[PDB]
Amino acid sequence: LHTQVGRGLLGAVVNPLGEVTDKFAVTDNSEILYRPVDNAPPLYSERAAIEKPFLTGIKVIDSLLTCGEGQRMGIFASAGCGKTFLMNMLIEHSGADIYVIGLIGERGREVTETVDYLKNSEKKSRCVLVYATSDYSSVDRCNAAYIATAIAEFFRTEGHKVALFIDSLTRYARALRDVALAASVFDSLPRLLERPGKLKAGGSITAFYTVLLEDDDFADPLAEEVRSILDGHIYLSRNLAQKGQFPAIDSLKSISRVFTQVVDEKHRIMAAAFRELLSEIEELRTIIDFGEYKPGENASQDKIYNKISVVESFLKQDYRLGFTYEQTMELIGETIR
Repeated sequence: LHTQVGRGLLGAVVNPLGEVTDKFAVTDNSEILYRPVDNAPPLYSERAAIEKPFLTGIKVIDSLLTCGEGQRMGIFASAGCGKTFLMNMLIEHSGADIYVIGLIGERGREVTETVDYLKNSEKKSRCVLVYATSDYSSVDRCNAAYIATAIAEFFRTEGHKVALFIDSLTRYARALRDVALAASVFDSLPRLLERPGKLKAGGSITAFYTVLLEDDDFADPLAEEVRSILDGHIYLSRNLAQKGQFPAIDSLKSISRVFTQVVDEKHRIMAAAFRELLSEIEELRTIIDFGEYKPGENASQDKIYNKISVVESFLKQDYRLGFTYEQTMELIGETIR
């Protein structure tokens, strides 16, 4: 019912029972307090409208899928699509005050991977990790997502800009199913997913939920439902990954529904002009695969063809590099000229 919260948890790895099991960092603060894990969602009059962008340092996100402070974003991907590396980039290149990571994973390796990453991360002293392996019960796996959320909710009350990561919603929903077997999956899923947001009287929780996909990016009832509740979704396509494009974000099938609210007019114009260029490039790729493209026949197709290298270089991003908003808008400008 209750877990420990506070700045004393910064740098600590917390198990599904609320105790500190490991540390990836030591902090100056020893503040430890207790709040209930089943907190009520914010009332509608207590939430602030999402108007400020949540900068991620990833070019394709910040330019075409701009997140907002208080937004809940879904990340849809199959295995081997760089989901974890995109998570690391969001932690490493964004500018949040505090990062709270909740692993509803399976094997102890996956937990140690993030612990080893955090131990060499620059955001080390601002991160809290909550984990739940496959060895833990279905109740403990569910409580992990709740403990991580309650920890994030305290830092928001203190006024901090918090970024919450739940990996994954799929395994949380599975554990939540077996919970009800003993007695939307109940639904108890929207309760967890409507707790983030920016509060008028405090800070914000910008939440990223991962949803696992099967095969050719197949969205089972799990993925379609979650897609409807959140304020947008980033989708990592398996085919962009095998082509060597990282991050494997298919921007044409991804969206941030608060995009028009968090960027100005000149940004919106550039983003629309670039998305049209992406649509033109995909229309040429299928013409090329059909053997119907020969240079010099269509001046419009030739102009689009010579833009592929410029567009591909903008989309790709080394996971160790982060870009400012101004750099992104400057790069997106040179691409559509």
